[PDB]
Amino acid sequence: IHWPCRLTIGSNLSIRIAAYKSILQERVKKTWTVVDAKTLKKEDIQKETVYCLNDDDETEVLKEDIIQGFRYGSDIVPFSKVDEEQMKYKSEGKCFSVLGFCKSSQVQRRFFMGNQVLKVFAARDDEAAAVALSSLIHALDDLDMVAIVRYAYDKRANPQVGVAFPHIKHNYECLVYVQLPFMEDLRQYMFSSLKNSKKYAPTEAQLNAVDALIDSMSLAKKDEKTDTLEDLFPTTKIPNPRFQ
DNA sequence: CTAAAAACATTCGTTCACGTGAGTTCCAGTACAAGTCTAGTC
Repeated sequence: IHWPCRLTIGSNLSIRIAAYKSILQERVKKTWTVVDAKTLKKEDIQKETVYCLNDDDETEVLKEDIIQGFRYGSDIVPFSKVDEEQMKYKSEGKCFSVLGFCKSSQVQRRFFMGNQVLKVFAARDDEAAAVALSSLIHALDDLDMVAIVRYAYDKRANPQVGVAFPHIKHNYECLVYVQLPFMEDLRQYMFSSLKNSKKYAPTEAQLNAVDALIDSMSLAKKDEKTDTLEDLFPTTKIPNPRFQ
């Protein structure tokens, strides 16, 4: 299916766009139902959840008598669902706005977040939006730039910051969007250097052996006088064995 | 006949509940060492 929205570069410029999920992990659509061993029916087994206090009597409390709460460092602060909904962050949903433009070298693949990749094309049938999107894509490609944008599926969806970069092919062109991390989503860890360690420094013979191993295990071959690498093990085209 | 208002069907995102493997650390449990064993006279 297509997700329609309006790419915004300012306050008076908007381009109708449609986004599809180019890449998304595929799961099993069918689940497993618990059934009784003696008789293979799910209606003979009932699953229920109960709530009890911290007393030896195991006093039972109804669901309606339960309040949501959060921990505040050894102190419990009650926070009802209605209060949270009233005070939760609110934003205008269904937005695709361009926060800015930055050099592609400033965005690194290792920082990509999320579990999906979006492909954004022009609207269904209109030459104006197609021309505008093509102009934007070509400008970004020529200038070596990407668009830092704000993405929100709808009102409920939590807004996110992502990077959209051009993707031009001989038959089609589009914008590839991938989510970007927040400041608190980054983990700052320290790792000991390996290039300046006198105990883990490999010798010349070891380096030669590793080079020979790498040469002998190349999954890409050079074609005959055409300068076009050929993949010998294209794992991207292999179906997931779990389904089979 | 006609369009439009209502109802119905689908996909997605978010939330929550449960189950489970892995890493860290805190503590109950165990083991072991050392002291005690009555008070007095002659």
